[PDB]
Amino acid sequence: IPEYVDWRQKGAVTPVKNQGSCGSCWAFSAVVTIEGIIKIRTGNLNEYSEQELLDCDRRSYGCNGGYPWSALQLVAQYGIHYRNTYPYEGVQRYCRSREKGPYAAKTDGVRQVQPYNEGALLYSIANQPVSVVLEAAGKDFQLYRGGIFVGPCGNKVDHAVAAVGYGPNYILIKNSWGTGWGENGYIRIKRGTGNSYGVCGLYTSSFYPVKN
Ligand SMILES: *[C@@H](C(=O)OCC)[C@H](O)C(=O)N[C@@H](CC(C)C)C(=O)NCCC(C)C
Repeated sequence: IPEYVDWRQKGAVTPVKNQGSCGSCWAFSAVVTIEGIIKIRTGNLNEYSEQELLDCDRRSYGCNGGYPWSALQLVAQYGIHYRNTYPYEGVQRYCRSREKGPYAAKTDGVRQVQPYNEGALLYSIANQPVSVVLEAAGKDFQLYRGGIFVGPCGNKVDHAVAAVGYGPNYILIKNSWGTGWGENGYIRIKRGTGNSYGVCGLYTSSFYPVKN
C-alpha cells in the first residue's frame, strides 16, 4: 500500500457534516464508509442518510449513541436511502425507510479490522474509508484546530469517525462536527507510536462495509 492515501482526492468523500447535539456519530461514521465504497464500486459519489440509520438501527440508541457495525449491518441487510430523500433532522424519529420508496444503495456485508493493529487498519484504509472509534471527550481533541494530533488523550473511546486516508505519520479522519472544527472538519491523528491501542484508542474497533 502507498505512503499516502486520501479518498477525498479520489472523489470518494462527501462534504463534512455536522451531527449537531445528537449522539449520532456512529451513523455519520457508517455513512462515510457507505458513501466511499459506493463511489469506489460504481464511480458515483452520493450522499446517504445518517437519519435513516439513526431512526432504523434498532441495536443502536438513536441520539444516545450506537454502533457503527450495527448501522453497517443494517445497510447490508436492507439498504440505505439518499440523504436528500431522508434528510438529517438531528433527532431520532421513527424509521421511515418504507415511506421513502426503494433503497438507493445496498452493501453486501460488514467486516471488522483486526483490532490493536495499525498495519491492519492502514491496509483497510488503503482499500476504502473505514469506520473507527476514538476518545473525543478530552478538551485537547475538542479544541483541535489543526496539525498532527498526538493527544493528550486516553483510550476511553466514545466517538465514531471515519478514516479516509493516512500518511507516514498520521491517519486522516473525517469528523462530523462541521467544517469549522479541526482542518476543515478533518483531523490528522498521529500513527506509528507503537501504542497498540492507537492514539486516543484509534485502533479499538474498526469496521468497513463490503460491496461486491
Ligand atoms: C458518539 C457521538 O455522537 O458523540 C461522541 C461523543 C456517540 O456518543 C456514540 O455512539 N458512542 C458510542 C461509542 C462508539 C462509537 C461505539 C457508544 O455506544 N458509546 C457508549 C458506550 C458505553 C455504553 C460503554
